[PDB]
Amino acid sequence: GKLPESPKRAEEIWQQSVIGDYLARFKNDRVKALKAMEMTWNNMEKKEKLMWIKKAAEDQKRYERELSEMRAPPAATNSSKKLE
Repeated sequence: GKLPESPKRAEEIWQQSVIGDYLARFKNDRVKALKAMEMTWNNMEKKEKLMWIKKAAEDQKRYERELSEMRAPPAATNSSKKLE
């Protein structure tokens, strides 16, 4: 990959997903923005929280490929085979 951003499953997919509109409403609502997201997150129980995990956890797979670049000893000489 290149650069591992490393999501956060729940707080990641969702926060970045909502915080944008929450921070927008008051142009820096973060204080109340990040909260509206936090409370509403637990207010939904396993429904939101958990499932939010996989959203960014499923996305976290995209980040894994980042560091992965360095964690591929047999993927940069043997699998790539520098030969035509």
